Amino acid sequence: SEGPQVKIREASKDNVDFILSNVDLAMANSLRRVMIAEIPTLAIDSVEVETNTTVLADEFIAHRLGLIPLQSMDIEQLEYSRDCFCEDHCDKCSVVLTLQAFGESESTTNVYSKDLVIVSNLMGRNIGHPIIQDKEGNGVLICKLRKGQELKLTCVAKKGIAKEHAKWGPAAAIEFEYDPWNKLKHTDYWYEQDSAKEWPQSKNCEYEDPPNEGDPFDYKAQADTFYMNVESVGSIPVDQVVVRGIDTLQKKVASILLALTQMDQD
Amino acid sequence: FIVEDDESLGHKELKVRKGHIAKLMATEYQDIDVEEYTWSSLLNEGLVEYIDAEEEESILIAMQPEDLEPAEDVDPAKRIRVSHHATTFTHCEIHPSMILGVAASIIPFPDHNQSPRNTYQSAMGKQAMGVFLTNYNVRMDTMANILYYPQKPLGTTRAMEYLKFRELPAGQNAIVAIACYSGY
Amino acid sequence: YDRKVPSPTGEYVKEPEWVLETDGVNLSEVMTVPGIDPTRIYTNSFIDIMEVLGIE
Amino acid sequence: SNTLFDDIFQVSEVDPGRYNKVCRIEAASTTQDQCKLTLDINVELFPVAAQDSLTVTIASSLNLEDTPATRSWRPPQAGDRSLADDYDYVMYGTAYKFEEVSKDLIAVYYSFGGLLMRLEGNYRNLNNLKQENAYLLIRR
Amino acid sequence: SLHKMSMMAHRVKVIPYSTFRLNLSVTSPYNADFDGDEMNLHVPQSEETRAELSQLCAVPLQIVSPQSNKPCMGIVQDTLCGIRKLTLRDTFIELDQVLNMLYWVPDWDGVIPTPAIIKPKPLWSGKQILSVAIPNGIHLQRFDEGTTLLSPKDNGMLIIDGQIIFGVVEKKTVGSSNGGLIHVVTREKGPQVCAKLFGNIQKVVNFWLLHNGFSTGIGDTIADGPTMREITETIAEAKKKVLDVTKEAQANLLTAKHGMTLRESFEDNVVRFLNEARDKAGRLAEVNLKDLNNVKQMVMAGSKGSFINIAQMSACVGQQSVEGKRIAFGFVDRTLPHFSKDDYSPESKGFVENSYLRGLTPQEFFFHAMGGREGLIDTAVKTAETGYIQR
Amino acid sequence: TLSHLRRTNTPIGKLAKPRQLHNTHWGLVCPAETPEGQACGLVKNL
Amino acid sequence: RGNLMGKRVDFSARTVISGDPNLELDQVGVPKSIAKTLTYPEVVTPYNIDRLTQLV
Amino acid sequence: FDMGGYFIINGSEKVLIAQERSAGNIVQVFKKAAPSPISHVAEIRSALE
Amino acid sequence: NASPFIKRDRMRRNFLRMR
Amino acid sequence: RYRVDLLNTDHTLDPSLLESGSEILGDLKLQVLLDEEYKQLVKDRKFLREVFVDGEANWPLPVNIRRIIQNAQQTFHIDHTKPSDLTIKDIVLGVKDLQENLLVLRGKNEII
Amino acid sequence: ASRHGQKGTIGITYRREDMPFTAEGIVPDLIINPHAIPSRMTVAHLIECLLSKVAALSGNEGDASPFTDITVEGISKLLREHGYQSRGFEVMYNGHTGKKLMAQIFFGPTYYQRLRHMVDDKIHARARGPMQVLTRQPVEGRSRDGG
Amino acid sequence: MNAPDRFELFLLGEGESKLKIDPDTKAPNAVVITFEKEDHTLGNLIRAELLNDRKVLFAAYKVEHPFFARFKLRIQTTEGYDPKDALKNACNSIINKLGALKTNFETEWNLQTLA
Amino acid sequence: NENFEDFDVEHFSDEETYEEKPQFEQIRRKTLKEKAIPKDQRATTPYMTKYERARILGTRALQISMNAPVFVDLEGETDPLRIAMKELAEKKIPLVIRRYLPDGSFEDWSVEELIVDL
Amino acid sequence: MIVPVRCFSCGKVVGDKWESYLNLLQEDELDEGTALSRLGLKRYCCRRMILTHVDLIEKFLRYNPLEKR
Ligand SMILES: [Mg+2]
Ligand SMILES: [Zn+2]
Ligand SMILES: [Zn+2]
Repeated sequence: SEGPQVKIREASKDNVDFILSNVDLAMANSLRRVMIAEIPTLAIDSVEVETNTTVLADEFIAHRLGLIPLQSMDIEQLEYSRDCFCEDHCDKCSVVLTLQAFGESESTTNVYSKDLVIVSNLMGRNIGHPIIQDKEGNGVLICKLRKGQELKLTCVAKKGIAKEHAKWGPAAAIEFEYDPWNKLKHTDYWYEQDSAKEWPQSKNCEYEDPPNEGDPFDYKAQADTFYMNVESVGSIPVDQVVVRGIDTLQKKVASILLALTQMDQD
Repeated sequence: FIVEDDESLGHKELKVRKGHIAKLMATEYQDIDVEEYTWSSLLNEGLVEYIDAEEEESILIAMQPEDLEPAEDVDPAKRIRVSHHATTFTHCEIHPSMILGVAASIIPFPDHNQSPRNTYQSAMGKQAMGVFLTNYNVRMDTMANILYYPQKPLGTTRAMEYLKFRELPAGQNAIVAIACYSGY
Repeated sequence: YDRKVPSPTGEYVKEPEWVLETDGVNLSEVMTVPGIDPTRIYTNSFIDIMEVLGIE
Repeated sequence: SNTLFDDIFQVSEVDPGRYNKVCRIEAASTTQDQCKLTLDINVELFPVAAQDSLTVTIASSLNLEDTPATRSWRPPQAGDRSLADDYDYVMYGTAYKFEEVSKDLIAVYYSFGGLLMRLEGNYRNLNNLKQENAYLLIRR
Repeated sequence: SLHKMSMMAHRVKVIPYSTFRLNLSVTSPYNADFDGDEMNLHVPQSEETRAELSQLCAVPLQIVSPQSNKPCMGIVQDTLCGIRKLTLRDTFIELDQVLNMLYWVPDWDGVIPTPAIIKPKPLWSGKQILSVAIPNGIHLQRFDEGTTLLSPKDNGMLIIDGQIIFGVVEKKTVGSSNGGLIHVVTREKGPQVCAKLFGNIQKVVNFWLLHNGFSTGIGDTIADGPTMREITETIAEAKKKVLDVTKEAQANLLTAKHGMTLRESFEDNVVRFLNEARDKAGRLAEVNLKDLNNVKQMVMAGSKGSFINIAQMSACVGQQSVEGKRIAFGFVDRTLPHFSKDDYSPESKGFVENSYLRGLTPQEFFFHAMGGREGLIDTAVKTAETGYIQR
Repeated sequence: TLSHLRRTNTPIGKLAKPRQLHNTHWGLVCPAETPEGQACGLVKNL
Repeated sequence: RGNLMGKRVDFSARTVISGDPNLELDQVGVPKSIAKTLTYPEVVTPYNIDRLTQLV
Repeated sequence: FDMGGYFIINGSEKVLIAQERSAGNIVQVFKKAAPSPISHVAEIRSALE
Repeated sequence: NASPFIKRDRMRRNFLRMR
Repeated sequence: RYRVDLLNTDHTLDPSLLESGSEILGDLKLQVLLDEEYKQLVKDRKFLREVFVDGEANWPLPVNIRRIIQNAQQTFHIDHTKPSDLTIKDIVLGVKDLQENLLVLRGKNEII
Repeated sequence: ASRHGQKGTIGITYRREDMPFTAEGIVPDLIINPHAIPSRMTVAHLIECLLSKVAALSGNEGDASPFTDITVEGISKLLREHGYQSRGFEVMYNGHTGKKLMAQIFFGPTYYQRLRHMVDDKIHARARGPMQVLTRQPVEGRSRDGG
Repeated sequence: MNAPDRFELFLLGEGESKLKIDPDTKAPNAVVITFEKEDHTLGNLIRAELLNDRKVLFAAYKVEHPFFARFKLRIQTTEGYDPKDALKNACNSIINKLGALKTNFETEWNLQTLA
Repeated sequence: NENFEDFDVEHFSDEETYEEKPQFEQIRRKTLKEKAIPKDQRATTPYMTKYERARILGTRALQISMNAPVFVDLEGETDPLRIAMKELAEKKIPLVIRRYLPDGSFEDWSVEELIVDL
Repeated sequence: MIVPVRCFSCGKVVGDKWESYLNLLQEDELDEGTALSRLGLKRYCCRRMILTHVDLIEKFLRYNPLEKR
């Protein structure tokens, strides 16, 4: 098909690395920016503390539970709480969890994110599940208790974009490189003696031809053949990150389309 | 430290040897069953000695036992460290970095700074915010500031091992980029 | 010193001059000695200038 | 419109100097032994070495029609025809100095946004240059 | 508020955070840096008072200072640095960046400037883009040493008909100095045009340095092998000259200068020799560092730093002085208990031959601490005394 | 807390210069740890 | 010296500062809470009846 | 990690700063000013425990 | 050049091996 | 730099510098005005050399004349090739009247 | 504040998609002005940043004692061996447009301390308020809404 | 204290339109349009794709202040050509290109089977 | 209170340093009519000073603020200061200035005749 | 005091990676760098997250709770 072309280099459950050629600089940069910021994600938004006798502050645990990633495969079906018809929240516009933990052991009891349980009906969606990644089976370490301590609290998780807060970010780190051999001369390499010795070559340099040191600088050349690497946090699959960022850019330019057509007729 | 005549090596040499260092390490590791060997053993057996500002008038001290003590190609980046061209020392410094103060030992490489900047930090590390005591939950201090995630420094000093700074830090390892990005 | 003197050709020449610097201020009798120029003697202290040579 | 000055120059030396993109070249005309040029060259966009013959033309405009910057510049469209299609290094700049080296040697200075020219020669062919914005068209 | 340039009438722009925000140019008359400094705001309460505040104490009306008849405000700090890298000979700007740099000027005349590079590629030079911020009818001429109508060093400055002809823009052109662009514009066109010039140049240079980048690092303060070799040789030959002077005054054959004793002449000769040693080593260090070196770019821009900062950071700290002399003999006949009696060598009386990047020996670290304590106490006493003198 | 418990203080009507760092201060007081206020140099830390 | 030459005044604010290179030279950025606290009496004229009525 | 070394007075932690004084029973010589009629002054700050 | 690291855990293992 | 002689050849004025230059050589009243202007300039030079013993050329003064001259040169398109339309009498009269047109103290008595 | 007297307030806060980034995706925590380094001649900030970068890569905490035989060349060689540039520079990219920064940026971890002078404890405003009992003038202090 | 709402970076306010057109008299056939409630993400893309059109003589954007989520975009086109139509064609091409990106990335991931 | 090492100078506090160093007619008379100098020997500058300009804009802005009859045709301007600037620009403001001499005599000047150059 | 859930710079979850790191150091006799590399923290921004964290709650939890049921 005519347009941008993709060639994958590596794939994983939470890691993708591809090559994006035949595309402008601004499209790749805007894709990276919506991939960081504009992707909707389900994460804990409000915390209602029932009983806390732990050594940590209540708002400490509230902020931590806010930053815990949650599964958001069906987050497009969920509705914004601001745009919903509720007073505060409902099952159509939120996911309600509870966390209950006691120190019944003599040793320290580690409260993990697997102890989060869903108490509201999901109606068959696939959201609200805390993400487990390591081979131990336990989740993210929420808190620690000793014998005689209690932690009972209730979380209400809504959807939001990462512009509002970093708890709603599914992107984590995004590697973005173009023209690894400096053939467009967008960087003047700092050096002490030689610019070719003190600067190590990147990983991507094997995917482009080295300069011949005799050919002149190409002035008509533009920037393409980007190297992208997305490392998903676990909330959504790593390729769903890319396709949802593309969909979000579709919706943003479509909103511009709708506004321009609305003022065109008036 | 004490420098003896040390006729075995034919020149001036410190009284402390590797055996006393090994005994100190053995006691330091048993504390964390052997014979106890503490600072009183060094003080009572003539290995170390207390020198005040009176006796510093009429003695002669050396920087390191490995350079200024024995009789005498150089690294192009290492500093010029003079050996004073004279071997008649009666005392040796235990370590020069113990001339600093407590909050001035927090500075990574204080000798690689202009001295007013070291003074500004050493009066500014008191102004830092971090965990002060481990029982902050039960203390009714008038004002108290506690960092959520205090991290021990990456570039640390040996001197802050004994100041318990890695146990009770006062800052975070922030990824610093030295750049003029937007003019803010 | 290297003073600036009006040259006979019209320029300003950097002419050397042997000038005496004296520790201790006195102007009642120092300016009256022969062999010096008393029309250009300057004192670091202006109090003695005011009390000896003029308020202006 | 019409070409204000046209000549060919052989460069004697190219001075790279303390810059990494602009080199200062000194050139002498083969036709006239009394007219020469000093010119700043962006050597990336126009690689010039020593002992190279360059056709140098100072002009007042690019359109072949006669002259009637007060007009906005635009990117060149497809199919546009001008004198710049005949040359490999096209410059726009302002004349700022006309000095008399001798009784017959006139020297004109030009500034292309910070790139410098002195062009000296007899006034019989350099009298067309005046206090106006001019283009500099170079070909190899 | 030691002078009238620090009581100044601004216009409110309501911003949604918790700090006073103000233009970077006016931080020089305020004597303000944002290391925790606070400032005060006073609101007029009548039409007469607000009107005289806007027509007397306003910011554009006080660009030139009556203290020294030079503009107290100027393009300073990194906006001074970026304007050096914008208007170099090497700097050419592509179309997609030229259009945004022209749009950032609010009083842009709306016509696209014709490129200084027509073909093979349409490129604008940085001087041409900066000339859009300068209003028309402003003409400035200045020549540095060895500056002609041709400019190999490209020093000097020539502004003709609101266009920059040649010359990089540095502290001598937009900085707080007489004969610069600021003074000419505010005395020929008016205060409002000069304030708009401040805004336009800061916008253009900040946007260009945003999309271009600037930094400094540890590698900017290190010289290569041979340069540090001759710096060490310079320090060694200075030590040899001081040993020669020590032997000559030790043989009692060194004459005494007029008005001073033997020891005063000895200390004066030693101090002069080590100071010229530091100056020569620092000059070699400054010569060695390249154009990609960033401290050199900063010092050449005049924004921050100096020659002596590179001299201390790269080659040699120099002699550390307490009360105008070398390190005094606090002990009996010696500075520290790590030297022998009666040592007049430079390293035993306060010469720090090792640079900052090579570290400091403990003795020279203590000597440098003594010098820093000198500086701090002198600064505090000077500030208190001059405050009382001002009142 | 450590620098406060290991602090010293020196009272300032004398003709000396107590605000300076003396040569005999080596290894007994900190070469660079003083307040920047009016008690600069007067308050020394061990 | 403490109540006549220098006195505490009303209609004033004080806070820390940060640079803002997108402001004009003669412009200062005032916080919104400081704007809500500080007051300026503008009288009611026929020229600004509607603006002052809306602000009330 | 608390080290002691302070008093608790009225619920507030108080620390005694070490006061620096001149040494006792040490003879010291100083030079007075030129207009003073005394060339040198030798004094001892005699103290006993 | 010397190693600019504080690795006393390996020193602890080496000294416990020595004992 | 300053001496112009209409009766001699060593310090003569070039006739190409102005329109009325060819026939202006050999005049008397204009030579009287030129001699008066040169005497005034010489007296001013002697006064400056008396005031400034070091003879420093740069001093703080009110109006930057050079910027006004440059503004005129670029505003009225001075190419320094066309001869000027000025008479020397007009220049002398304008310079003489400009000093009278500068009023600092507005009193109309002798001492003011 | 740094550990070298390099104090300063927050100028502005950028989100990640605006603030620049390296080719490894590492967006810095904190951007400081270059001009603060050489005027103060603070070199230990730079060496601390280099040593902390080497310490983070190698996993062993770095010794930064004053008078040891640790130089910039050894730390530079270690950082080169760990696969980065020898002097600590990284080729980063503008956040707003994605274009490479022309100058390379010194980059790495550095221990910073938060100081107690929060802006919330220092902001002050007063239109009218309580006057003193003595001089009928506005009171002392920001807690009492003084002038 | 004075910190604005973190959702006030992406919710349109009351009585404020998504776009604001303003026909600029400063240059002929030129318009300045204020995008409300975006950042550099849309601005860089719209700038580049307007530059890709051959009938747009001038096209640039600027963010007036990083605090306020809004930015202005000035477009000047050839005579007889509406800059609104230039924006319309540019954003249509943007949809086309990144929809091709969507389809190509999806079909390549359907080619990959090592997950 | 607080304990900060951030050195903040106490301002207007020089008394610390003060305590450190404490040891070291013919023409006009009475209220007659010779104070009012007539127009034919006014010795003051006919150019309105910046202080005079500032108080004229302030006073006219305050009068327009208190609903004075505006002597100029407005183009929809609402702020009093800009209306005062417009009034002084085309000289429709009916105020006069008493330039006070040090001896008590004064000279009147209409702002209509005062040249506004700044 | 306990390990942060996310790296502040990049945002990769490291709250579940602390007890694994302590397990690798405690019984496998590993160096810190290799154990950090085996957990998938290849960027130094995540490496200073786990390497530089001090476990303060091991000193906090030794106190008796204020309210005991
Ligand atoms: Mg400050
Ligand atoms: Zn709902
Ligand atoms: Zn990370």
